[PDB]
Amino acid sequence: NIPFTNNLLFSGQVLYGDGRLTAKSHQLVMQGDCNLVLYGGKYGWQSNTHGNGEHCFLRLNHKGELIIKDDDFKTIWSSSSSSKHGDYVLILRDDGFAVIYGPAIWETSP
Amino acid sequence: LGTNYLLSGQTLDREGHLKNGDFDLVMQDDCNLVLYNGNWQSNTANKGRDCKLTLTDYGELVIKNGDGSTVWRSRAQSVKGNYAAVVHPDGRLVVFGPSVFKIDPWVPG
Ligand SMILES: [Mg+2]
Ligand SMILES: [Mg+2]
Ligand SMILES: [Mg+2]
Ligand SMILES: [Mg+2]
Ligand SMILES: [Mg+2]
Repeated sequence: NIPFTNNLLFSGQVLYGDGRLTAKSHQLVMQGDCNLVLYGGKYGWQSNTHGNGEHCFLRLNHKGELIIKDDDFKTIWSSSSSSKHGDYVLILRDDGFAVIYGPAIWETSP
Repeated sequence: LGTNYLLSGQTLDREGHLKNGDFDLVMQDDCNLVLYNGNWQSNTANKGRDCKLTLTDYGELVIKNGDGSTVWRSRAQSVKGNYAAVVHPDGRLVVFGPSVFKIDPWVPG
C-alpha cells in the first residue's frame, strides 16, 4: 500500500470510519454515517448519503471515478467522472476545493 | 501553492520547496530544479538566475529565468485545463490532469 499524505488521495487509496483529508482549515471526511462531508470553504459540502449504507468507504479508481461503496460493494454515491486509465489524485487544495486530477502524463522516473 | 502541489497558474519561486516525507524538490538558486532523494533534476544548473517553476494549461512545467526566458520544459502536453504537479510519497514528481471532477464549497447555489 501507499503511504498516506495529508491532503492527497491517490487512486486505490481508501478512506473510512471517518478517515479524512486535511488542509489547513478544511477536512473532507468519509464518515461512518456513510456520508462524505467536506468541512471547509464557506459552506462546506456532503455526498448527502446519511445512513444510506453501512460500513461505507470512499475510493478513487484508475479512471478518475470517486466512489462510495458499502460493506457489500454497493455504490452509494459516485462522482460519475471518467477518463483514460491510469493514476489519478484527489487533492484537498488550500482554497478548500477538492479536485480530482489525472491521469499521470509525466513522472520523474518509473 | 500547496506544500506538496503546484497548480497551473501558480509558481514555485526561487529557492522554493515542494515536499512530501523524505523527498525535497527545490527550485534552487543555481536555476537547477532538484528533487532531493529523487534521483532526478532539471539539470539546468547555472543556466540562469532568479528562476521560477510554473505550470502551463496543457501540463507543462516551464522554468522561466528571472525576467521571462524559458529554461526547461517537461515536453509532455495535453488539453487545456487546470493541472497539478505533485510530489508523490513514493518519491516522484508527477504531473496530473486535467481536472475530471471538482467540489466547490464556495458557491451558494
Ligand atoms: Mg491533507
Ligand atoms: Mg481539493
Ligand atoms: Mg484530485
Ligand atoms: Mg503542480
Ligand atoms: Mg486529469
